[PDB]
Amino acid sequence: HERGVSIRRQLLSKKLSEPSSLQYLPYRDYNYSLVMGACCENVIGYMPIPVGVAGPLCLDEKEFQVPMATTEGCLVASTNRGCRAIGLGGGASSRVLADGMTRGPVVRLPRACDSAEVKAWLETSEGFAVIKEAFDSTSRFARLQKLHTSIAGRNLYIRFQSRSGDAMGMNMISKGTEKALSKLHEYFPEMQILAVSGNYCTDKKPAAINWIEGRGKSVVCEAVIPAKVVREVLKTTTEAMIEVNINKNLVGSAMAGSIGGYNAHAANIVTAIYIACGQDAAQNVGSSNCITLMEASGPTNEDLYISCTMPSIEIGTVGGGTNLLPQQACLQMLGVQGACKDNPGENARQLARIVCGTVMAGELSLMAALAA
Amino acid sequence: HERGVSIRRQLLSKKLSEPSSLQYLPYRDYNYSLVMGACCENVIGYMPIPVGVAGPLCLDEKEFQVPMATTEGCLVASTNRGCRAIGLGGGASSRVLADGMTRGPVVRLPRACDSAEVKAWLETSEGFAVIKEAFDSTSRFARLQKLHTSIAGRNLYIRFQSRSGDAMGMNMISKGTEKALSKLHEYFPEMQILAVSGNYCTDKKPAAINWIEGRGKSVVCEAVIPAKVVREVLKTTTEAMIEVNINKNLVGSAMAGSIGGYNAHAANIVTAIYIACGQDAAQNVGSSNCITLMEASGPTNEDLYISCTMPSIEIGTVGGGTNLLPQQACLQMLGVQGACKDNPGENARQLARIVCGTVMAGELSLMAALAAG
Amino acid sequence: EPRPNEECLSDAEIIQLVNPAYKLETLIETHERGVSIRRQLLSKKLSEPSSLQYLPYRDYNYSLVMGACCENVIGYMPIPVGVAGPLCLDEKEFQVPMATTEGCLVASTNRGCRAIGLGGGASSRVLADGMTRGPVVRLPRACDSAEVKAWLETSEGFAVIKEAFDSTSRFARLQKLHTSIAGRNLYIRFQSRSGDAMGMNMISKGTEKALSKLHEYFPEMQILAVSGNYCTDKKPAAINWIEGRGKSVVCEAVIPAKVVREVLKTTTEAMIEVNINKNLVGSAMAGSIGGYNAHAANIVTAIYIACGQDAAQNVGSSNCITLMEASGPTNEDLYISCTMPSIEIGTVGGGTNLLPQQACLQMLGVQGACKDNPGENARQLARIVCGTVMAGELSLMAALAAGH
Amino acid sequence: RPNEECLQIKFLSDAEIIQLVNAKHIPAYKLETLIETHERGVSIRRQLLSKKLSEPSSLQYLPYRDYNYSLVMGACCENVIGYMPIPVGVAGPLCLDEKEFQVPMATTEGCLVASTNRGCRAIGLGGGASSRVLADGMTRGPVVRLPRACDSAEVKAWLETSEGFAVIKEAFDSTSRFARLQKLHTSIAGRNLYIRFQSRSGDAMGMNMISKGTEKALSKLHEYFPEMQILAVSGNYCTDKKPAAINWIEGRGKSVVCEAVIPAKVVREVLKTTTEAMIEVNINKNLVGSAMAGSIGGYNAHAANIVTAIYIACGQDAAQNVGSSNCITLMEASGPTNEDLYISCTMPSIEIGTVGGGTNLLPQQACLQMLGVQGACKDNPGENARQLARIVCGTVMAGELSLMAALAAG
Ligand SMILES: CC[C@@H](C)C(=O)O[C@H]1CCC=C2C=C[C@H](C)[C@H](CC[C@@H](O)C[C@@H](O)CC(=O)O)[C@H]21
Ligand SMILES: CC[C@H](C)C(=O)O[C@H]1CCC=C2C=C[C@H](C)[C@H](CC[C@@H](O)C[C@@H](O)CC(=O)O)[C@H]21
Ligand SMILES: CC[C@H](C)C(=O)O[C@H]1CCC=C2C=C[C@H](C)[C@H](CC[C@@H](O)C[C@@H](O)CC(=O)O)[C@H]21
Ligand SMILES: CC[C@H](C)C(=O)O[C@H]1CCC=C2C=C[C@H](C)[C@H](CC[C@@H](O)C[C@@H](O)CC(=O)O)[C@H]21
Ligand SMILES: Nc1ncnc2c1ncn2[C@@H]1O[C@H](COP(=O)(O)OP(=O)(O)O)[C@@H](O)[C@H]1O
Ligand SMILES: Nc1ncnc2c1ncn2[C@@H]1O[C@H](COP(=O)(O)OP(=O)(O)O)[C@@H](O)[C@H]1O
Repeated sequence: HERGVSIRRQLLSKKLSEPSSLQYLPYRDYNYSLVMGACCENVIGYMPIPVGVAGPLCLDEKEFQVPMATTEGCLVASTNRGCRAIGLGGGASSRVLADGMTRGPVVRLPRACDSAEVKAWLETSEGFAVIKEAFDSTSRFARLQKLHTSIAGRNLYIRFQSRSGDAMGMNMISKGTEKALSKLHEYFPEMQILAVSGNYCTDKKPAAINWIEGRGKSVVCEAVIPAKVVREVLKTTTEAMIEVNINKNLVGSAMAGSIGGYNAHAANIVTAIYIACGQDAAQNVGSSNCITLMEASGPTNEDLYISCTMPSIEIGTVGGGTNLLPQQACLQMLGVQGACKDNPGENARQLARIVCGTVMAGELSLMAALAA
Repeated sequence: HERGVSIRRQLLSKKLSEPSSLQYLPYRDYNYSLVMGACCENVIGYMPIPVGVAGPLCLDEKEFQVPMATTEGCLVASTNRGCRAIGLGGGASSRVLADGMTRGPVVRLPRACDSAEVKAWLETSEGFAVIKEAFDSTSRFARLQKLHTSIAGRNLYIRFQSRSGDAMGMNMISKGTEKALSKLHEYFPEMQILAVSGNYCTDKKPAAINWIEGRGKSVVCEAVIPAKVVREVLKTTTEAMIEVNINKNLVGSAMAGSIGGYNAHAANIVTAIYIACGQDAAQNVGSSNCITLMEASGPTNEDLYISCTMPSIEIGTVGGGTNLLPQQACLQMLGVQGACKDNPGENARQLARIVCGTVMAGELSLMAALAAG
Repeated sequence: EPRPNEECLSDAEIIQLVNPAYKLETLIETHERGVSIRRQLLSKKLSEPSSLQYLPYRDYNYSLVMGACCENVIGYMPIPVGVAGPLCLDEKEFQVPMATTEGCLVASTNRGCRAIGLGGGASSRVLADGMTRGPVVRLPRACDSAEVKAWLETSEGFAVIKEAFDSTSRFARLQKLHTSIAGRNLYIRFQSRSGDAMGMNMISKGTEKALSKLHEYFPEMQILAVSGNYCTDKKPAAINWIEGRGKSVVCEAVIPAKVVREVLKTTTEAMIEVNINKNLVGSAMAGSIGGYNAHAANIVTAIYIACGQDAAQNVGSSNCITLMEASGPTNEDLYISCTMPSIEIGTVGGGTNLLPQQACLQMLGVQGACKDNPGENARQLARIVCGTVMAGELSLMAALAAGH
Repeated sequence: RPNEECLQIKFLSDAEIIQLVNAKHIPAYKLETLIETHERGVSIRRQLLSKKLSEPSSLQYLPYRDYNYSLVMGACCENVIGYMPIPVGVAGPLCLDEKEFQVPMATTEGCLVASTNRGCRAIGLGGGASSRVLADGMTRGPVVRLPRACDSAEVKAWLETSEGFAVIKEAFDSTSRFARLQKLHTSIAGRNLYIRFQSRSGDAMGMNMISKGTEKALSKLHEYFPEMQILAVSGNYCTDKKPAAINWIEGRGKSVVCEAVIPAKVVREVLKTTTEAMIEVNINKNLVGSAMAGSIGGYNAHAANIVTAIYIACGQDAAQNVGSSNCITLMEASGPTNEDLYISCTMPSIEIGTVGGGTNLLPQQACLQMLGVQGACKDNPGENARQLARIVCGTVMAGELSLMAALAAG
């Protein structure tokens, strides 16, 4: 494998204006067996991304050391300060509210009257039952939970929402969708399948549907930071924090015309954790959706109550980049690497809770720096 | 020193539920001098991301070999197929339509009548001059182009837009914003500066303002793919490609309630190039905004015309992750590493054009795969 | 002539005596007199005392208005009503009343109807039906609101809620619950049928009973507002576009090439190019959610005002995506469809209780309740609205394409 | 008389004219051109329509007599069969910018006027409200296409040069003494170019004037770029009568802000609640709730109710309530003990006018006169329309206050 990468590098070198540029791009002593035929093509090396650690993050009575891969200065230090504030506040609590990856194909019928007939059929328990039967027959973990349909004339967009064990689930859900569509075509032979993804999923593009209905894991996290911790650790006050949160995260985002971006920098934390843990970094587009809320709490309204709600965290602990060793090391640091053998899907849910809690730590710290 | 990283890892390991977790996380023989105190803190190692190459991408009469860092199978191969189709079609053309990073702080006055007065003041050629003077004094490259202000009662949101040479510009623009706001405060002492970023920028969150007014570089790219190339390379037809594009990228995205997501997978290409080239990957949120259009072209309407328009590519070739050697290697592969001394900003603009062109190659290929069945 | 107050009648005497204004009917002889007295009192307060000379008020039936549709009444505003049709829809022919002050709107809609008629008519289908109300409640902690969401998601939890909700009316039938969390806040979207009524009052009453029941199981729950903007009523919202509100309807027709050329004065190809670049691409560039159409709001508003609907509901009722494509053997005929997911409409209650508005509803054959099939009149009216919108879209798009 | 002898085409009976129409000799819509009296044409159309209805007497209660159709015909409506009376109520006085207004509201929604009236009372007892017009400019957003994206990029660069803009501005402004092309916002989508023209329009809402200026400006632009194709005078980039982020962010028509402080005592006595309760409802409903619903511009309780009622009463285009209703309502604890209520309403896109369209009808002018803004402001062109926009924003704030208080009360 290594020799093949060396040769490809040599061939590529002939096509560059600055062939000496490759000298600083590492490639030696790396496990390419796990990469080939699976994670990347035309490999010429690897890009090292610095990994820092923030923690301990006291979440649901457990302590986590969160790995973060980034090239942005202050991010890890800031997130670490947020964790500290949460720890001194007795820790954070989280809950997974929903779980289901989606795929939203588009099909078309000769007339809108026909597509309406198909939608009505898909809404009967009998129609759902046969579609679920076809969808689920593709893999052990593919378990269809619900369907959401929407028509545009003779076009019909069908959003399939399904469980997928500990996997992020796109390949699995796509395979299930394809067989369900084949089955639907048997019931409606005049139906033309236009695209397995008609952007109704919605995958890797901002979309109100993900914000409102959720995609992947929907999670909520919360904590109460004592007034003394707000002053001594965050170097500010509860009142200033609340004023910034409302006018930045709520009013500011509204003025900017944001759908799902009611937070300070959830995307920084999501991206850093995703890269470190072998997730699909491009999914930061929808996985970053977040609304951050803050209120005065306690005896004299001097304590800070904070919560972060993320309805569409697209994540997994098996498959894709999580198959690589360095990435598995970071997943193991968190205790969620691979399949949860006793209860499939539990490692992915735990990782989603960790992401939401670290986002909250990051929000706390940046808002405090903005307020101060 | 590297021994610092080794000790941190050792201390860290005793706190883990599986103390051998760190075994496969590499850390040795990496230049931490450029990382320490600049790109990351509490360093325990590095995460290798596979880098593949797609090309040549025939763009504006030049040929590029595009590095892509990803763990997603088929992405590089697919993008490479798109490049091939474009090359056989005579190449692609691109134009940078606008350039300016932004920062949108929020300030507040005692009353809305007062904030309305500040808005009117900032809209006069005189008021703007004073602000522009304070802003531009922070840097040679920081040149304020304009202001867009919005009121929500007594709150005033002010969007500062400025060029920044070849740097992405966040730090530069933020520093200029702070000096400009301090000057503004001299004229309106009752003004309270609530936050240097009031989410009106908008940075790293989806926002209609970035889609409509742009942020960073706004770029358009286009190409015509011959009917023979569509059939032989993309394995489909122009008519099928157009039908999928309209019903997926336009109608589908509209049904999903998308603002800026009128494309197939621009985010895949943007993220892969960003990680390879030392950009801020979290900026994929807004940098991925894209509308992909396709239509029939030629004598018999059998050729495929395609265009991708990206109004908010946040990118740079100097500063941040671009200071690291491996990342500079990828920037050098493209011929855009560092500052362009004779024409400040030209390297960053060229990188933005390359990103838009590679996104178009990726769109072509995925749409063909969707259409082909 | 006005004699002392203790002795007090004439207009001057009542006015002299007054100096509530809004309580004039509960004091004066008839309805028209209370209004007349209200106008005289008001005139004194105007920089221009004779402002009201041309605001009509006489010979109007205020009995149905007082304490039901409007307060502090000083008269009525006449809105011209025109008719467009026949609209050939689902093998029936409709004469559609349109109340507007916008020139060319009725004439243009009438031309669209003509093109549809010559094309063999239009077909429509009601895809969903259910008015909503989205209150916001709060628990002490997010962990508690998460528990409430889960309980509401159980078949037994939803059962008790539905029973309480359904107990408020015979027409009130809870179809589903969409719950959304924001920290310790819980937004609950109740969706239910409501016979032929638009349903706002009915659904609000049912929501109040349902929340009271929910409070029995979760005493720490604080009901913040019966409407937490999650409905969403009278504000643009992605939730209405994606999940629907009121009636979701689709309509379609095929216009022959000859009709496109001779009636619409354009070509199928030009019509399609304008539709894609205006209604799809243009709306996307403007950052629209639900506004993928040319002027659905013009038609919706005109029909609403004529038929006694809540005109303010045009905000969400106007959501529409208009699609056009080539059809037929030669591929030169024009296929058009309009999809409107959130038409908020009714044929009983509110403004539909007034006689002039009932006249327009009767013109369409949908006035009042449908005793044999509850909800059928409201569904028919929704189909008529969608079909008239399509007629209007056809005509405006043709004008834009041909430069008229 | 037979159809033939009826070749006298006020000398024919309604029955004879109806016979001609049924025999296909006359199109029903052209009735006004043949009949020498507007109300008679309305009368005949009603009779023709009756015979087409499943219920022939359904028009009995639709009024049509004694209405001035001369101002309507060939201007405001076609195929007229009568008029629809909408009840008009009054809310006030609205104490705004040291003036007192009696606001007419046309509606069929119970409690609306009473509620708005209560909000006005709270504002009055609080010392009144203040407002400011932040921007003014109607828009039109056509879409044109060039052969290639490289060409559309060139046209965009050209329009951005001071000299390229001057030429376009000259052509645009030549259509009216009230037209003043303030700015151009251009957006590219491949080879398509969307150009948003923005200009003042005196006291008119301005759609007609701005569309005429745009048509002239594009013709001029075509002289410089003959390869350019004008696809549609409106490419939905305006944006007119459809929800759109562009109107929310850049404004359309008049952008206005209004504010007031309601004393704790007034919140209790008039609104029957507390400042704390009202703030909790406002944040969780108008900000958080609207965010959860995926709203762009709908950060308010019921601005659309007030906008629609005033629009119908004053002869505005009611269909424009779609974008004119955009509003963000903010409430904040004010005062020595955080018990007084600060409130503000910001509406960036109020599309309104006091001349032209429905404002040409007499009953509508009566309502505009009640407010003191009817017609053109001779002394300061545009001032009447700006004053009406301020009144709308202030009445919306009164309505928001009252509904939020009712929601907070239970
Ligand atoms: C308890 C309030 C709700 C449920 C309601 O029925 O109050 C009605 C009846 C009693 C008092 C009222 C006062 C002011 C308003 C005109 C209001 C109806 C407003 C309605 O037309 C729009 C809302 O639905 C928008 C929202 O808040 O989502 C009206
Ligand atoms: C607006 C943030 C200010 C001006 C800034 O430069 O702070 C930097 C330098 C000093 C301290 C910091 C602490 C925490 C963060 C990692 C922060 C950078 C955050 C940035 O990556 C995203 C924001 O721009 C989003 C926003 O608030 O709009 C970072
Ligand atoms: C979505 C298409 C199908 C189902 C799929 O899995 O094809 C995979 C495997 C085979 C070939 C491929 C070629 C090009 C792409 C990199 C593609 C995966 C793209 C994915 O990362 C984002 C899409 O889901 C976006 C969308 O279309 O909504 C990839
Ligand atoms: C938009 C076309 C131009 C500028 C215009 O004035 O045509 C007028 C006059 C001549 C013919 C017409 C035919 C049909 C319509 C009722 C139209 C006015 C439509 C207007 O009320 C909303 C549009 O502006 C929405 C849009 O297309 O963006 C009307
Ligand atoms: N706990 C688990 N959850 C999900 N998939 C699992 C698990 N354990 C093993 N697998 C397997 O791994 C695969 C899922 O990964 P992958 O093929 O990359 O698809 P996806 O894109 O859905 O993650 C399936 O073949 C499945 O059988
Ligand atoms: N029917 C109505 N018409 C107009 N305004 C009303 C009406 N009812 C109430 N209001 C408004 O509400 C305010 C007080 O209402 P409320 O507290 O219910 O007492 P009351 O019974 O005296 O109206 C009044 O000052 C008025 O502005």
